[PDB]
Amino acid sequence: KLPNIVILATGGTIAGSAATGTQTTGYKAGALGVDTLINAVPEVKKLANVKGEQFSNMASQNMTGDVVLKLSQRVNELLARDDVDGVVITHGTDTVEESAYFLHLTVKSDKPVVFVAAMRPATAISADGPMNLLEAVRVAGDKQSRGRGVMVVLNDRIGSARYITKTNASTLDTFKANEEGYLGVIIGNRIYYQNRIDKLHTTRSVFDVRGLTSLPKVDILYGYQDDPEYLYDAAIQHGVKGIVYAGMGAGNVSVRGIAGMRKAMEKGVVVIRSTRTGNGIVPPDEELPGLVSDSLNPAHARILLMLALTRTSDPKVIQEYFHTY
Amino acid sequence: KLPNIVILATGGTIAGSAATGTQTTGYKAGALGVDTLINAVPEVKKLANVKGEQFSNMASQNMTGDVVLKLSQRVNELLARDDVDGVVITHGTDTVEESAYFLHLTVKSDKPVVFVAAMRPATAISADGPMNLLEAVRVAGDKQSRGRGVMVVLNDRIGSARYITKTNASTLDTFKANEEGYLGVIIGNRIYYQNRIDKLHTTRSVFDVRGLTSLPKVDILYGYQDDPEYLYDAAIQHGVKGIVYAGMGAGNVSVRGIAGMRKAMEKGVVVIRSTRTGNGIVPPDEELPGLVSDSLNPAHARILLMLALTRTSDPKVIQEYFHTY
Amino acid sequence: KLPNIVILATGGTIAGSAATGTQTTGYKAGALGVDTLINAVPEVKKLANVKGEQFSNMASQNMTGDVVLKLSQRVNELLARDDVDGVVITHGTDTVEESAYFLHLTVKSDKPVVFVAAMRPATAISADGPMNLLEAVRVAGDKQSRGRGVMVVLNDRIGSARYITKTNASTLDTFKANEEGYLGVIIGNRIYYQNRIDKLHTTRSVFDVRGLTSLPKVDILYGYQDDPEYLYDAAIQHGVKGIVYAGMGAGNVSVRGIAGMRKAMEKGVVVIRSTRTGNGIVPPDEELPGLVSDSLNPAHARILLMLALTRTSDPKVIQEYFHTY
Amino acid sequence: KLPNIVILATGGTIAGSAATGTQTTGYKAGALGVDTLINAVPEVKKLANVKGEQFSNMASQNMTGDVVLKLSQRVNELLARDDVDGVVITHGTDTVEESAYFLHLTVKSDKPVVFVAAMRPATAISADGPMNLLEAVRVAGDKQSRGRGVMVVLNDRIGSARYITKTNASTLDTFKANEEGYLGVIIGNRIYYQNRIDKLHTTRSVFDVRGLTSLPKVDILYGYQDDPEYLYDAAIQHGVKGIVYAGMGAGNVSVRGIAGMRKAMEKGVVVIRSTRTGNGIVPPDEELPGLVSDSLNPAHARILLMLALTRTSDPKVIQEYFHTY
Ligand SMILES: N[C@@H](CC(=O)O)C(=O)O
Ligand SMILES: N[C@@H](CC(=O)O)C(=O)O
Ligand SMILES: N[C@@H](CC(=O)O)C(=O)O
Ligand SMILES: N[C@@H](CC(=O)O)C(=O)O
Repeated sequence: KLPNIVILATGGTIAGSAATGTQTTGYKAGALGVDTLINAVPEVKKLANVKGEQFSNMASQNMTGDVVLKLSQRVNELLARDDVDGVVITHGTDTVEESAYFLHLTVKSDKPVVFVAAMRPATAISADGPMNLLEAVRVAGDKQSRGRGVMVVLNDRIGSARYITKTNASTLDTFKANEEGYLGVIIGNRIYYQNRIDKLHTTRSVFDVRGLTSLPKVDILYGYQDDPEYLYDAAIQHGVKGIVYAGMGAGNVSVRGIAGMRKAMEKGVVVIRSTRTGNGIVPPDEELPGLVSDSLNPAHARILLMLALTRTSDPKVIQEYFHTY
Repeated sequence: KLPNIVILATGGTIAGSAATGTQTTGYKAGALGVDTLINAVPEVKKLANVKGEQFSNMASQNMTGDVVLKLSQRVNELLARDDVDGVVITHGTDTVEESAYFLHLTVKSDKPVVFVAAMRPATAISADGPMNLLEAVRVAGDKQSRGRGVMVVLNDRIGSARYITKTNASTLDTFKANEEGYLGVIIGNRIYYQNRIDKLHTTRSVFDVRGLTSLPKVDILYGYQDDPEYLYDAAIQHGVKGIVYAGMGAGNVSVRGIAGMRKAMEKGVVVIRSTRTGNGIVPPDEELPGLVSDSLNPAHARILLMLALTRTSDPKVIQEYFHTY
Repeated sequence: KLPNIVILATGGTIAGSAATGTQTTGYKAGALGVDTLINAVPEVKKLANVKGEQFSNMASQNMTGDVVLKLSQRVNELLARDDVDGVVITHGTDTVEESAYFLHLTVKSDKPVVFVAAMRPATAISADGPMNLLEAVRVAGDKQSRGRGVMVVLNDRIGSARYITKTNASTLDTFKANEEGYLGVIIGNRIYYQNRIDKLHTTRSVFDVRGLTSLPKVDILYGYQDDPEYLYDAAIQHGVKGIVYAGMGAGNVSVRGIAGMRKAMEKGVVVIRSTRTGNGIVPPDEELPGLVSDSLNPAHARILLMLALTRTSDPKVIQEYFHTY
Repeated sequence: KLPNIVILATGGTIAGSAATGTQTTGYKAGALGVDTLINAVPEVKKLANVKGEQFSNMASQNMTGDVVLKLSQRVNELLARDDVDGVVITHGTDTVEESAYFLHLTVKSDKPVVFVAAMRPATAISADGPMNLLEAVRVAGDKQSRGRGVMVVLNDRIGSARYITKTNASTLDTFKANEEGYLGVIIGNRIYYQNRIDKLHTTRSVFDVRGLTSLPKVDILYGYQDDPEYLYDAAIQHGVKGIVYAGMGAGNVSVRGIAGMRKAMEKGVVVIRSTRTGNGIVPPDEELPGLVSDSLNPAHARILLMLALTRTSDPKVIQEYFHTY
């Protein structure tokens, strides 16, 4: 009768433990085990039959592509089992959007995959982790949650991995998608589903990574007044396969950036022009080098580019991925 | 009886001219002269006695610190004159926030300095430039506008240079300060002032650049999964005096970024940890390298750092600037 | 080869004509004919074969349910024709959300129905109507726009009738759905679809009004400190069939409001508890009188209640409508 | 050395106590005493010397003007004492904005007055009250907090009573001022002040209520399609002295509402046209009846109108209050 949910722990402030109730820096993110998290919210056991698995225990600023690859592989294994109805992944907030979007493109199942995180450590006064986890378990176990793509659940909100981003350095309500909104919200112990994303993901995605053991190198370069050509030269010299440009406005580029991007393209590096602004569409512009990010922000664009480079070097195909995923 | 306003033109989509009413890319930003702008909104002449001056005519993605320095010097000259009551600066949207914040720190006058820009070119259907300019002139000529710091006026809103940022690649309403709001709004031909910024600026600022002819080099490095050490090495090798880090979450840093920042500090480079998120406070953390950006986003933080480096290398002094400016 | 679009005009500031370019009040909304609108944006004729029809010419604050009923009936007639591919409805901004939501529930077609409006009159400097109309025609004629429910298009954004609301009295960017986002955006002459609404509408809706000639009376009462019982007594005395309560917080009710709501229910009036806050979920609460609005704001809740009352008085059925529509 | 702070308790979900950790409705708001609140966050005693006083213990939907009057009188008494450095007022979230704005206009002291509330009850998993109270005490005890007007503190944010409103029925981040932002934020145990409000308040306000024992009656009427004249007739018949109209768009009014407003003005009732939209400016319009609310939302506008009516019936004076307070 209860759903079977695996809580797969990777680390984060959600598993952080500090010396006092108001310590906000200098505590170890990813100190507490997945069973400690579970045991602090015994209410979870009335929503699902939960099993904890300790995948890693790191702060998400140290999450790396090779590890995210393994996480995606393990989640694909789990969801292929009949005794697993969904998976909740505990993660740090800083790079959750990157990890979640990676799994959104690579998990070949319609069963729910819900990332959860906490802006305050577990020891903190008014810690948000307990309720965030409870909400994430509720979402992962609900039959209505299937086929929605990978989700990110904090602060009563259910965000699509493709749209959601950490918008604020430090607040509980940081995760928002200003232009695209939330997939749903959790209020009064009930899920209210609002939207389905109109993009390819999960079971309809071409991005299979089950045979892979590493990913193509992609760096992100910022756009600003006086931005230097030499950062493009260094990226090329170090063997990047892609550069994502966090551009000025709508992916616009200085004379120096144009020179860098042209040098990159000459050396077989794919350039995606995204925006530093935080939101909105980078439109095509045939007068400029590179491809355009559609509404993907720089961190998301890097994840799609990395995966696109496992399949193709055809700029028409990559550009179409950015308009469809 | 009318205020005397100088319209000082630098370029931008506000002075853009395209082949049709819906062409959104591949037109020259900064094609039209300041007198063409003025002549399209003759209504401006009922609000002020206006004089146009063509300072530059470039797209703002190509605006550089050396030029912004000269702009600040020229605006300081103008505002010292009794026949100038305020100045409106037409600029591209992409880097307006950078130029405006520079002048906010360096213009030693309480007379209004209002940057204005347009998201659609002058030729576009429903072009926003005409009304934005009219509003900017109204603001610059109003006696109530004095002593407010440098302002950015688009879409009926008056933003402080210290808070306002381009939040969306492509929309008319892009300029917002999500946490700090607008200084005021212009509705029905009337200015409604809401807030005064609680920060140092203009006449209370230490940042004098009247004797300067160049600025210290500062680059911006992004924070993301797998971010590389080699970009810090390249920046150091190329003689940066500062690095602003657009960090993961609240200026958090990977093992690789920490190694880079430590190398930079060892070579006499000041590091400021800002955030890629778009909003909010990077708090102090003595366990991490560098100084923290307070609520300055990466583009603003670069401008303050550059100016701070003209005066000092004392990290206590620079850190205090970031909490006060 | 071009789509066939009917532009059905009802009035609004989009068809407003004032004496000068900055007159913001005291002009007649709905002065200009639909052919004048069309002739100001001849670009529309490259996107569709357009035909204008003058349905009404009023300011939307004077739009009434009886007229909205007829509008829905006429749109159902039009969309049943093979020579009509979609319909764009020009309307005032003040009550567009009400009219649009009514049609969202009652138009039995998957062909696009796009409401469009303008915050500045047609004569205004930087009038937004021309571009809003062009965007609305583009949306209505696109094959990808089918089956999305009724849409509201201003300022480069495509809002669902069920979520979108006028959030600001006076700004061009007023239409937003803070929690649910936009269905899509129009940038660079291209439509970017983001979301499909996860609610019943149009072809899946039970709300048929083709045989009807009037609608049940529903009033809206506000919630605030010292709110009076006597307004409930007056509404009952005047024969309301429903009351929507724009409640304090999450539909919460004073001792006086509870007395009023109980009196209403005793006299056969259905009460829906909504919120004055502007956003979010009113959860069920069996300790309080009436039904709950889910995330419907007061204006939308009134439209659903009115339609629900044409079909049923069963509070279980009405409550389920509020969770599904 | 520590500041002396009085915690003056009125009730609310902050003092709510439910049977389980996830019960969201049907619990008594204002069950717990002020000493229970204090004893749950002993950390408060390291920030201030605190004394609790139980002013009332009600749910804020039942807060009434007569009681808010007494609260303002008591806070004025407290702040006149040398042994009180500031006051924190615990209150329900639903009408906090009304009570806080009343005190903003009537407390004749520059010492901090900080309202605090909680969206989750004290018993709830991840209850927000403890941290909100700690933050409110920090704000009230800080010397930099003086002369800022009355503040509302939840979720790491410090809102001005004049701008802040509950924007969402049910979320922790509900309190926002979309156009005006926050006065400050509290992150990492530190206050970051961003703005000072550019409006009259507290020590510069004319609104003295120290001799008063009751307030003029003011009701709020909503604006919508088919809005009825009879609600104006009932309000007049019941002796209102003011009506605030939560208007369609920018305070716009139907033919029926105009008839009602004219009848009200004929009987000596002052009408203020506000907006139901949630934000922005209602501009003057001499073609319409009544005065305009500037950017005051309906709940705030009622509080100012009530106080304005204790002093004057001169519409020029009242209109100027709405532009200055
Ligand atoms: N640095 C932490 C921040 C958080 O979890 O809130 C992490 O991302 O692991
Ligand atoms: N690239 C243009 C964009 C704009 O002005 O909207 C500029 O910044 O010059
Ligand atoms: N009162 C006008 C406002 C607008 O269209 O902007 C209307 O709703 O008809
Ligand atoms: N109804 C409660 C809601 C809250 O405090 O959150 C109150 O306002 O008293």
